Amino acid sequence: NSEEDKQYLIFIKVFQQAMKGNFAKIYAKTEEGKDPPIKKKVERLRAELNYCYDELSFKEYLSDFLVRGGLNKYFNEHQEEIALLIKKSPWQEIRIWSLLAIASYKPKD
Amino acid sequence: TQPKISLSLHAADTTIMHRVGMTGLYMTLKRLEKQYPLSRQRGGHISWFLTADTIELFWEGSDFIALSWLINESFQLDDTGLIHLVGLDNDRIDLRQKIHIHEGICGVFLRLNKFYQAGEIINTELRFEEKQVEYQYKSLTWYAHQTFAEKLCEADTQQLRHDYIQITSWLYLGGIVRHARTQNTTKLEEKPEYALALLFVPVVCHYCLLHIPSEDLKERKPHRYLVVIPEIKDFEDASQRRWRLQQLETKQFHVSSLGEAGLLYYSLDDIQPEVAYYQACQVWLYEKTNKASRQRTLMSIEEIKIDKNILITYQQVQKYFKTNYQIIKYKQIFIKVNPIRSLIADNLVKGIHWWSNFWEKLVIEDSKEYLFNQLFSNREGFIIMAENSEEDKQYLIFIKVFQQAMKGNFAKIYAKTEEGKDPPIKKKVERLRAELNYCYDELSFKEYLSDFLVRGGLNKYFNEHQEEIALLIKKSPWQEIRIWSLLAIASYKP
Amino acid sequence: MIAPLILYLDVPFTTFRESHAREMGKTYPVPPPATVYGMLLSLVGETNVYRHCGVELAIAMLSSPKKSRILRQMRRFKNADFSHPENVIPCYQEILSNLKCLIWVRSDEEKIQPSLRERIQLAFDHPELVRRFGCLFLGESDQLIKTIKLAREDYLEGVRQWAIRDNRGRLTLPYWVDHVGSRNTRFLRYRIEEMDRLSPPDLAWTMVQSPI
Amino acid sequence: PNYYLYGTVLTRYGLASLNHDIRRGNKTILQKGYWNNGKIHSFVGSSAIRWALRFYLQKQGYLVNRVWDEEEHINRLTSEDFDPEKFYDDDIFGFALLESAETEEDTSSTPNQRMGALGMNMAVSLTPYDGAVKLGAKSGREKDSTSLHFTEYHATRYQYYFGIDATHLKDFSRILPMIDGIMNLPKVGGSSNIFNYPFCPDSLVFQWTNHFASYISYCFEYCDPKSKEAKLSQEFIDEVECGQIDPSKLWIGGTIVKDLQQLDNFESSPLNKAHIYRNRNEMIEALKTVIKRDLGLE
Amino acid sequence: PNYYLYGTVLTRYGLASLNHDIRRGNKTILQKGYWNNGKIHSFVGSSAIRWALRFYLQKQGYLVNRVWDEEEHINRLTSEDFDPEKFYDDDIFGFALLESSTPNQRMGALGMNMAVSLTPYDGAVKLGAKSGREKDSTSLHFTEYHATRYQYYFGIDATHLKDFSRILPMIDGIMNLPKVGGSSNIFNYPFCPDSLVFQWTNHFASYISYCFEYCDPKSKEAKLSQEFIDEVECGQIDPSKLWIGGTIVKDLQQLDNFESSPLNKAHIYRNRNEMIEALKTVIKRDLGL
DNA sequence: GTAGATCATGGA
DNA sequence: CATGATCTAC
Repeated sequence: NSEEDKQYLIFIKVFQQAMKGNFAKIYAKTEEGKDPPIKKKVERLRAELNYCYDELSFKEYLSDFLVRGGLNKYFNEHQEEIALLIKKSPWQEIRIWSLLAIASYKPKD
Repeated sequence: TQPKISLSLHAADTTIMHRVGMTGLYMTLKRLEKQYPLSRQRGGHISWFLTADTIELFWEGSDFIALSWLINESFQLDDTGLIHLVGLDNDRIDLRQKIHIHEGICGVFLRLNKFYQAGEIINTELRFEEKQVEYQYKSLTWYAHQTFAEKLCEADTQQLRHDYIQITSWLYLGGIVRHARTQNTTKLEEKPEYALALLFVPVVCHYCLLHIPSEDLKERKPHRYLVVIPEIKDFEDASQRRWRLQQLETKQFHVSSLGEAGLLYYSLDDIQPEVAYYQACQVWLYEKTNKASRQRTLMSIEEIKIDKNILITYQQVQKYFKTNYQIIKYKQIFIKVNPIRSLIADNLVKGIHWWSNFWEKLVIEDSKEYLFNQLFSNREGFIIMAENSEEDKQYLIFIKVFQQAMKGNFAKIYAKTEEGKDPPIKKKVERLRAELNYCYDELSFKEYLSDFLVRGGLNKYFNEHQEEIALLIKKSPWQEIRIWSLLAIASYKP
Repeated sequence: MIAPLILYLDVPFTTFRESHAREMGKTYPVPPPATVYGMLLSLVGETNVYRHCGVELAIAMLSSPKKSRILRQMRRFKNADFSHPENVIPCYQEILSNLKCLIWVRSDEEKIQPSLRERIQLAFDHPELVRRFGCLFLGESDQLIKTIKLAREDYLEGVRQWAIRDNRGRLTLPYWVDHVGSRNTRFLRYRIEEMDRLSPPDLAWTMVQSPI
Repeated sequence: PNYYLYGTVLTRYGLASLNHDIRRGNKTILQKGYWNNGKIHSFVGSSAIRWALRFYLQKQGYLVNRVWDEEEHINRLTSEDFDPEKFYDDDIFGFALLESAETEEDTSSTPNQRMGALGMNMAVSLTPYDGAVKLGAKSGREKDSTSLHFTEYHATRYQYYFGIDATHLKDFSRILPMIDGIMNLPKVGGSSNIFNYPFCPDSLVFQWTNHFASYISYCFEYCDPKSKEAKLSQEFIDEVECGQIDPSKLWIGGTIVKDLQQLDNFESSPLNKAHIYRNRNEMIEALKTVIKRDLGLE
Repeated sequence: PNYYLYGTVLTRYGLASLNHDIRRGNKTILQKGYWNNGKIHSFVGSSAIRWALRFYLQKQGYLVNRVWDEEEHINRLTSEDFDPEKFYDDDIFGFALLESSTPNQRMGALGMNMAVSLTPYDGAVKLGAKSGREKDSTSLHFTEYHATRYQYYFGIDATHLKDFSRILPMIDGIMNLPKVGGSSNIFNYPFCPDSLVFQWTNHFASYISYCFEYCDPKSKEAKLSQEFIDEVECGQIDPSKLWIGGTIVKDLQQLDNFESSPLNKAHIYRNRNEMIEALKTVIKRDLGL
């Protein structure tokens, strides 16, 4: 695997961990009822990602979501690489990678 | 004694056409020997000694009499006026395939009225599925193959010529006189034995009809002729192959690619695991240059080399994909070919992926979903081809991911729409195909595909193959991903 | 015996039409011995074709060229009037792209001195003393030669596709060509065997002789 | 002493549908074939460029035997007996007579034929061809057939290689008009109504030498499809450094001069001692001065 | 002599949808393809500009063989036999009678190339929907538009014209181009020139084809390309045969060392009418009109 | 008497 | 259009 591929996979894992954290926060906040929705959360995330229209808004949303995720150990291990990848890459490609991470997400059993 | 005519496959001066001609002569001699067991019955006491790769002819008396007897018995005309080649088992072949062969010979070899005298247009109405369709073919009264014996022998001494014989395009395909003002000199010249071989050429070679998919089959009947000229390895092998090809139905000879005809010539061949299978052939395309063209013209020659894997894959494709449909309208049998197979056969011949040109040949060049509808009929063939793929299972994993996403996307609206309001799979699949066709570059297509995957909900196949599918989407060209999405739509099981 | 001469050839486009391919421009996969002999005669500026009968040539394909078809409004002598539309016919011509090959020249069987090998060596030694006309080409006059040079047995030191004289071979390449008809054209059957061999095998040598 | 002028010329970037192939339905297929690395590039036949040069010579005096009738769109012959000593066309491009095909020798005595002193390889696109088509619906509510056609185009640069044996010319002074025509090429046969593609050169590598071989046939390539930078090929530079292709015999001009000069170590490279001019006119003037000095045209 | 008028003309900035191709399902796709440095640009066919020039010639009152009925949206031929000597359109654009004395075809003096968007196509789309709650299959739809400037290259063989005086109406039509076939109802894009680079020379070579470039990938800047400027500096392009007019004149005049560059001694006019008048005077003098 | 040019000759 | 029978001129 090339270094670009490695950074892309690390970004996918970072986004997946951020979604894990956000969904855990929703679970804790919405413990009431039979079960907090999971498909609705994914639809919300997809709609909010598709809402972004330019680089600034999308990157603001991405940083906000990543921080809301929590510790994000894969971002712990890769400050410079992932930070440079987010800052440099076109926002459309980052959105594509984020949606791929959304699609390839496994909820915790 | 001394053979008056000796022909061998090992001769260094022979070309492919010469060897095909010796094979045709071998088949004709076998059939004649079965018909005339005793040499005294045959005119001029002509006798032959046939081996695996050699033909020797012995006869007594004048050479002209023996050659005339052999040639007249070889090329015949029945009562209906069809070309009757005794090299082929004419009892076993039916009337329709005989008409097909006669029309192919008349359109490829006897392109010119200078080499055949035409009779009346015989019309026959053979019943098929309680419908009598009137075949109309041009009956013949004579063709140059019958009376080439005069050209083979001297006029005065009535003996075999000791010099080269000037031949024409009806003997050797493509042997055209480029400059008509030099007709006496600039003419291809061959030895008399090779002239006889070129005479017997048409027996072995087989004829296929090429269907252009841009034009509708109903709106114009096919006219392009494909000539499959095999590369001879042995007289017995090629003879058995031709006599086995005699089994094929006439509807199988209509193809939409040269590679399909090349593979169809070898489709019936038995594959031996212990023997290294290798065969080669040439497909010659004859097509009218313009609408008012009087005769067909040689446009392209394609050389096809097939190995064991190619033959096995083509046999599986033939077994599993839909066969040629026989649409029967008024006094016309419109044979609707399968574009899928053709494509797959051409891709196999070219040595590229079997899905190499599926998109721009299936969706872009489709008028009213005529080609698109056949995908769901060939779904089983698609599934078999994907399962038995020689390599690249990662893209099959991608097929599974895309099929799961399609299931989710369709199920969303199908739950939204109640009974009666539920639309069929056709409309949603058409909308999905249109949206896929919308994409013009890598960024737009990947964005749409990723959004579709997300809207498909949880994807277990993507989850189990995160890294592999992610790398495949990121790295692979978007056109290949679009083609594979199309064929995953085709093989989608509701 | 003097080591055979080796020439490295690189032609971007070639057309070795088949002897019997007159309705369509079908091409041979490998340059025929007759075409190579004519090219060498042009290189040494020898107009007489019978001068260097007996030279032996061996061709090694450095790579397999790709076959492509191009449309062409080729002319012909069909009508007496030059401006008649019948004189122009559209027909396909098959070309080979990026042809690289090594040619072995052996001139042991020549009876006329200096031999073709010596003439080629002298022409490459002193290019200013070569008296010839036109531009060097392989095939059609418009298909100029990119690189022709003296090389060794290991110029690419790779694997070589030799042309072996096999009586069961596919290709029927002519070593003598009759440009009027086909009476004097002489043929030989070849095969392309993949052999890194730097040197040519015994069956890879073809002697150019008169049809007589 | 033979004198040959070899040259590789690169054309400007633009949309081209020049040569075309046999039509297929509504599609007018650009003719194409395989090239370097097995990719498919769009071609322009050599006969097309030879026709363009013929028409250039006809358009500016220069008495020619093969006159192209613009009104009737037919080719006419002023003299049935070709005379290379009088006509520029026969002298440069050669000719073939009826008796040339029914005999083995070149004489039958008036000459039976003449190999043209000029030979040019076919032009190929510097960038691999990607399927690009155009719609062709004709205006009007009456939508019959012969409407909605598709034309294949190619937005790249074309490069071709030519060579002239200046000694073979009957009149040595005829090489100068041919050079002028190569630089001032009017139009290579194509859909100039829809895709006007000027074939005037924008980068040259010429070679005026007495050697029968020139290893400079196709020196321009950048590949990386959908681009127009068109750098000099690495193998051409390597062959220049090796020792063959004498730099003093090379003539480089056009926009490639800027890229050559911007290269590091170029001041000490063997390519530096070649005649390099940014202005194509200046390089052509110097080359023609050298040619006239060598051929005795003064 | 043999005089040619080569020219690259740049259009104004605006929203454009003039080049719809075969639509894919619901959305109307505008014609596009690859261009400079690998990005997709939107192309306007040259047949559109030729039709616009024909319509200009018809509207101005010149004798034109192919008359276009605006109310009927059909094309009618005044004479079934094309006569380039009498009709402007046959003389200029040529003809080709392909059906089973007078010539059947003409090469045409005017040669035009496809119009290319100066800015790469971003992917903008616009939703359209019929008003009303009664909605059917044809209710909502999408149309692709592009906010850019279009540049195109044309060439005229003045000597090829049957009547030499017909070149002036063609220039007037180029500078006064009517609507170029598109979607004028919702995307009214004026195709009148706003930056010209013309060349009136007797030499056949032209180095001005597509000489405009963008300063930013998504911007309305339209600066002159560096290659064209360099070719002017080196002396390849004769400044006395160069005609530059439009808004690019200001940017050229603000260039450093402009007064010392050979580009200075070229015919440069901020007003396009003055440049056209001077060029037409030169053309009339050269052609002896 | 023989070679070059010309003309006929082909559908469902 | 390709090719041979025929017309025709030397």
